[PDB]
Amino acid sequence: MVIYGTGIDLTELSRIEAILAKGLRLPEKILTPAELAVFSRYPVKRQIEFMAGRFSAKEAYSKAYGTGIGAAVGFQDIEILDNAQGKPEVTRHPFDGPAWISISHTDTLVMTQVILERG
Amino acid sequence: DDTKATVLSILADLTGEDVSSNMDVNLFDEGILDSMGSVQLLLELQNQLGIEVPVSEFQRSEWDTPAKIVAKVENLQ
Ligand SMILES: *P(=O)(O)OCC(C)(C)[C@@H](O)C(=O)NCCC(=O)NCCS
Repeated sequence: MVIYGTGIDLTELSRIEAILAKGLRLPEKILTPAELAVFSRYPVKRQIEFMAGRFSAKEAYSKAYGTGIGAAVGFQDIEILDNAQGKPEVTRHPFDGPAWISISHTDTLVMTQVILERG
Repeated sequence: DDTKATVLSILADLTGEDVSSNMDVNLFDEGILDSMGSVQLLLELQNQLGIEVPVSEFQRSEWDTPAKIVAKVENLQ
């Protein structure tokens, strides 16, 4: 089994918050229905960080996948939901191989990393 | 068209500068548009023009200069 791709992303939470405060439909664009349902239950500070982390993770994934977000892989092709313990797993994605995701944040930043392997 | 002016105005807001006299600048390579901006570009096109661009029709390499973006938008309209 070998590495197929890697991707990391560092996202400013205030850029996400600004798009959300402008009333643009960023959540519907970036999140799957299941992710959107989670986002909807959260208070604003948590909504910003969740939204930023998903954007970040899916950008990071697309870089591992090789193409960036676009015709080869879109936001709606990747789904990331926390476990009941709070652990994020790539529950849906296009790559035929293990996908590894990790996310961490402060009050101002979110950072994600993805590795894809091919067997 | 009002469409081309609106596309160029959206880009100016996103990048922070007037790109109407610079229609072939590679926005991503010069660091004035990034990923996030490219998503905001899609949201603005739908909000301001009613042109929804699904992400399946978006490839950075084909949307990476103002001239290309105007051409892509002009057609869909
Ligand atoms: P997207 O990758 O176009 O967005 C760029 C970003 C400001 C949102 C940032 O968080 C990122 O991922 N930058 C990667 C581009 C880079 O670092 N280039 C230096 C190597 S050419």
